[PDB]
Amino acid sequence: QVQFKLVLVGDGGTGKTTFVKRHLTGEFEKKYVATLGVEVHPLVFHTNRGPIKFNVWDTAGQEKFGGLRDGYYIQAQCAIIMFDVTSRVTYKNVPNWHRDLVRVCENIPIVLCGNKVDIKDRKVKAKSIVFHRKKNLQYYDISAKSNYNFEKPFLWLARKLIGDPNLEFVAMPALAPPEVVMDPALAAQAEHDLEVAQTTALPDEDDDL
Amino acid sequence: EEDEEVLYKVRAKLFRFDADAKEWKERGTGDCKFLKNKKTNKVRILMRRDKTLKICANHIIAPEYTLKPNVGSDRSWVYACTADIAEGEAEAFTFAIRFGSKENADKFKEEFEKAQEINKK
Amino acid sequence: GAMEGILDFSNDLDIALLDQVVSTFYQGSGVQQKQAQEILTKFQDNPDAWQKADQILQFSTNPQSKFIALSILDKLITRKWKLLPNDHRIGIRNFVVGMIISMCQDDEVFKTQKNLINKSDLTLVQILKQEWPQNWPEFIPELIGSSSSSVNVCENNMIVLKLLSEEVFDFSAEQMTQAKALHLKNSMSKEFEQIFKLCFQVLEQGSSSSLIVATLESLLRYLHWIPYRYIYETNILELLSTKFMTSPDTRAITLKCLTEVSNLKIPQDNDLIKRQTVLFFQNTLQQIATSVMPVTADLKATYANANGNDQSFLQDLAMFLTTYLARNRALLESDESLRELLLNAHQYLIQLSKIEERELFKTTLDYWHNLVADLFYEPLKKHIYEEICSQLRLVIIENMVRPEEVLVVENDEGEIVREFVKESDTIQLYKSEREVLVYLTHLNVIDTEEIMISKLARQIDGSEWSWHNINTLSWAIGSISGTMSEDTEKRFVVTVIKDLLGLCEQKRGKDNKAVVASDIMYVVGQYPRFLKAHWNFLRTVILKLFEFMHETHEGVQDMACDTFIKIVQKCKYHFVIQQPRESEPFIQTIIRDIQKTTADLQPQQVHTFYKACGIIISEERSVAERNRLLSDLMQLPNMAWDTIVEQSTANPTLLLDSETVKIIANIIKTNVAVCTSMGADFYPQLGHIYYNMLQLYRAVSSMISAQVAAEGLIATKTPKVRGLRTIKKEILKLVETYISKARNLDDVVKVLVEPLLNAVLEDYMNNVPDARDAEVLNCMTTVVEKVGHMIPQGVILILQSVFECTLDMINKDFTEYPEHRVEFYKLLKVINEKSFAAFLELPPAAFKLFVDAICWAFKHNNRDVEVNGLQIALDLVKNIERMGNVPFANEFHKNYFFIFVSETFFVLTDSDHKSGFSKQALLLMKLISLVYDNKISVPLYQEAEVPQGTSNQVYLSQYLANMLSNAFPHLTSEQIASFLSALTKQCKDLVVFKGTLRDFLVQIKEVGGDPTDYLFA
Ligand SMILES: Nc1nc2c(ncn2[C@@H]2O[C@H](COP(=O)(O)OP(=O)(O)OP(=O)(O)O)[C@@H](O)[C@H]2O)c(=O)[nH]1
Ligand SMILES: [Cl-]
Ligand SMILES: [Cl-]
Ligand SMILES: [Cl-]
Ligand SMILES: [Cl-]
Ligand SMILES: [Cl-]
Ligand SMILES: [Cl-]
Ligand SMILES: [Cl-]
Ligand SMILES: [Mg+2]
Repeated sequence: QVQFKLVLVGDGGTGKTTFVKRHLTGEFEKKYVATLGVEVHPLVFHTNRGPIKFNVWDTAGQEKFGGLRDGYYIQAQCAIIMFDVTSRVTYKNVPNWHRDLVRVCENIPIVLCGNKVDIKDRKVKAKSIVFHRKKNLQYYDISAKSNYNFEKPFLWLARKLIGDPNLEFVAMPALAPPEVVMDPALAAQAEHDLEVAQTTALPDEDDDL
Repeated sequence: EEDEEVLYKVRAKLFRFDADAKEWKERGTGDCKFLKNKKTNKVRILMRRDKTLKICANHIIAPEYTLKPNVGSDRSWVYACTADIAEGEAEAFTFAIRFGSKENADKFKEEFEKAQEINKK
Repeated sequence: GAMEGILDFSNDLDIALLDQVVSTFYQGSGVQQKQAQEILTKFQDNPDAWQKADQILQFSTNPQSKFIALSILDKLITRKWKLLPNDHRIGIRNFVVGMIISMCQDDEVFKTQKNLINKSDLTLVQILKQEWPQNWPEFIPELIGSSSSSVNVCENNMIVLKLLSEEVFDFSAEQMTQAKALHLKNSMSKEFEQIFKLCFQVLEQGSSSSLIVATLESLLRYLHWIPYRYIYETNILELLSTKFMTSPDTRAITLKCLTEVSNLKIPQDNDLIKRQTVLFFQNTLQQIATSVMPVTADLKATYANANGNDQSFLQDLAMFLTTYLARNRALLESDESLRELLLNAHQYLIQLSKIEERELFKTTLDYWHNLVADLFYEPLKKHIYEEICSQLRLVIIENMVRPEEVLVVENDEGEIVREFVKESDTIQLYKSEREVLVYLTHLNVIDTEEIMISKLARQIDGSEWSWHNINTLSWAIGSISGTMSEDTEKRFVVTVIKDLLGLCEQKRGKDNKAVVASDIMYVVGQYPRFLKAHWNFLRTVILKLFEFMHETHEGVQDMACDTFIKIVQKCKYHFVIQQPRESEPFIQTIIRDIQKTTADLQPQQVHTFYKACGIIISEERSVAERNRLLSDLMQLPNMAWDTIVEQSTANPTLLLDSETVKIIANIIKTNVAVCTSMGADFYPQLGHIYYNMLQLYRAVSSMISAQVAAEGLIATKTPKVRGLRTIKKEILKLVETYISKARNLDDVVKVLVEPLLNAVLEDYMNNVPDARDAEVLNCMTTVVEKVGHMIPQGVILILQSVFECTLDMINKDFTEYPEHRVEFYKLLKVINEKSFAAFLELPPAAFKLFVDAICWAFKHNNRDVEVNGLQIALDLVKNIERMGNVPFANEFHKNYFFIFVSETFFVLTDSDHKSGFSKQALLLMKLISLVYDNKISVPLYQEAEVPQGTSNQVYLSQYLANMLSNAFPHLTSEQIASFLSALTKQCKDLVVFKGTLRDFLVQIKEVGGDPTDYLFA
């Protein structure tokens, strides 16, 4: 199993950590808890050329929490630059993040992602987004919330890193599940948790699913 | 999955309850499938996420389990599971599963129970 | 553990330990990696860590440790450099320079430590920004000299120069004062003759070395700013366009250089420079044809294969061709000897436009728009491009993406479903494709029609039948509506509809009929002109839409309803009238058939259907017939409403029934839907339900409150309460919808307003936070917006009910109750505009909370809130000023002027509210200009804190000097004094004022900023 270092950069609040957490656990984190320096998370995808592992270096976007800053970029083999289509400032900062990034990583595949395209009042419109053209970056509109194009950045990078343009994600194998008998020595806490779970409302009851 | 029969397929969103955080966290959206192993006649829930196709549910539909309503929803079930192997080593979870419709949720409950009767034999 | 020792600075730095911490961080994993991270971050942030840098650079075995030592120095150089005494600055300069030199002269280090060397060069450039040329006048000459004796040092000096150009010209605008950017630009400009000479020599004397590549990379940055004579009056153009295009080592960078050259500022009058602009293009295209690929090459397949750098090369070729041709193609259009070159270049773009890659396709499509727009207006040009345009018609017709209206899509399993999400990117791409194809159709309507008709023929016979191909064709057919003559359109549209209806009957299964149905619906919805003239077809179209409303695919049903809306908003007149050959107006037969037309529609589709009927009914201008047509439309909802009003007032126990709330919700949604399209004409129908609707609002409100009491807050999440609240929200939506479009404002004030306010205001005020509907505030905003001026007491009442209680919900944090937050400041905005008197009648303590609420809004990063907060401040200041010299305004300025000034300064300067800079600046300008123009009649100072005669001007300066001195103690009194002097003189000149604010924001991030920078303007 070959692994690749991925660095994720962009302004604070653009959705970098949310995007990564969606891919790690399936969840949608609604709160904004600013990253401090960097959080490193392994992320594997199964493909028709075997598993590919990304070591995702999810960096801080707030200057005051920047930590090592460009120090995080050393030996990155790919990157994602993130901005927020509801915040023009975050797009105007894309050339700055790109500059800092390519000075350390001169020849890596890079995806530019405009996040939050689910929001109706969009400020950075499709026709304004052209910075990727001269810099040879792939671009995708994404949303961590609706999951629109959420797999594309990793899929494109995997194709570039492996050097195979017909690479596809594939259904991971499904091992037969066990038949674990319930043990009353932790039943009380298991049914304490169940009744609490029943009386906690599910989030986003107005969604389609 | 190719020595298993698809007894039932439905589009759904799966949650797990985080006890420390006290909040429901989404785990995956996609086709929830009931798969009956043709050799053992044992029916499992298998569910994969859209696009990545990563497993978000993989457990036997145990006879002991009971689907229960969630206070917020007419189109969801909550139940305890003692051994799911989606993310690898067997863990226990309190799952919730939401469907697009109350009729889908009712249909799911019928099928979940029929699969339970099958697993008793 | 052991790793934390490097943070103890009392001891000497264990260098080997640092290197273990660094390699644990970079090469480790898990808890150890994250532990090392936190330690390394603390080490770097220690304000004395730079003193250890020299030591790390000399003694460490780990290149990453040295990188981090330079990061520490970088931070010191850019932020605190000017506090250091000369000896330290010169010292740090010396060991950075010395290290770079010694790294370059060891040939193994030069190969293997590229990251470290580039980082040292950047660090050197940061020193240059502080020191050069005023305290380092010899740098460029000494750089030029040291390049001659070592090719590694020469190559590395191209990198230093590249970085220097970038920092001075490309990234100076945000990071330096205007004065300092101007000073460094002037400095680089004066020394450039010498820099270019070195650069030019290197390019002549070498083929495709790493030295050549680095030199060309430096040239790319110089081309952003250098005078054009360096490109056109030397041999550089010939070298770029021939020699450096042949070698694949230099090709990519050269091609980017040539793209920038195609944007240099040039003479328009000079025939020789035009010949040189032509020649470099001729040369480049020649090298491409003979060294890389011929004009006929399948670039689609080449790009798909993704060998080496082919994708990046084809992207760069696209950028070069489009950049050059958009500026210079007229140079190739007249001379017959340049025709082949013009057309081959465009033929390359045709081939590039077939590539399967959306972003590249958008890039070439932008150029095609530029071309075809020019050919549409420029005389005697279109004939040149006839064969190119013909090929382009094919490319676009075959690569049309899905328009917004088409609700059926092909998923991954291979099935047809309703679309989950709107694709805003593909919608925009559809529109860009439409613009080009519309232009192309005008340029040759015969060619376009022939292409489309023969493609349709090969969908009939099945020789090219597919979902993709019927779709792209149908979308293209729809996109060109308005390009053909009425007669040509008649025969065309009838032909395609007939042929598509034939396909809809032939093909098997429910997937194929959903596809063809969506295509039929898209086409007919795009050609309203045709349908208006041909009632026969219009009627059949509509009853076909009604037929699609019975299909089992919900997407087909949804699209029928939207297509019905779309046709109806253009053809409504042809429904309102009784046409020839007809027993009745088609409106009236639609209305009586509603029950059975909409039987298999789900509620949301039914509401759209009713809204469409509303559009039709509003075409009828005779008041009597419209009011009746409205009555006829609403009978099914009014009968359900009339039988449900009697049961729920005969016993309030029946509204418990969850099935009953669903019917009530849908009755009000139907009224909302119709009121949306009818506006002021809806009044009769509203007046029928209004009093009973508002009683139902109260009845529903009681049960929500009772359920919360009995069940707790968790009741607000239950299906039952959510259903009950849906009724309240929809009632509010209906009243808001009506009042927004209302044309009898006397009726609104006299009939609607008083019962609305009695029904909603105290219910909102007296519910617990989680039970309050934000839609109440939204509703009141429209009420104040439209009739606020007619109900001064009603507005006072609105404030009293919602102001303090809503503020209390939203002033603990920035996150909680997001929709209340947004609707709250929208409400206060409109009250402050339209009925400012209401705020004059607030008691002094409540007015103080108004000011607190406004300043609270400034501090939001939520732009819905932020923008309204700053607008309110600006309108408020303007309202106060209009009152003149009276006690309220005099009191306002003494209590709140400096509060507004310092709160505006806080958000300007804290780096966490950059999105509102322009509005913040405008507000600050207004406040300062009030004092500068003496529009504040009273002293802002307290009596006996300054001399008696002293003006508000003098006091304003002292207050602000003091405020800034304490908030930014690292600024000198002089910096502060010059900043405020400049800011006060520039308070009528927004763009300059903003520049001075920007300069200040740079200076607060460093020590030792020059006070004379503020004299820039
Ligand atoms: N509507 C919407 N919200 C999103 C989306 N992605 C993220 N968010 C929200 O925006 C905020 C972004 O949070 P983070 O992911 O922590 O931001 P970040 O880029 O990691 O910020 P730093 O760690 O400070 O650099 C959170 O409140 C998310 O819930 C999206 O696609 N749509
Ligand atoms: Cl914005
Ligand atoms: Cl959207
Ligand atoms: Cl390094
Ligand atoms: Cl010259
Ligand atoms: Cl009309
Ligand atoms: Cl001073
Ligand atoms: Cl500072
Ligand atoms: Mg983060």
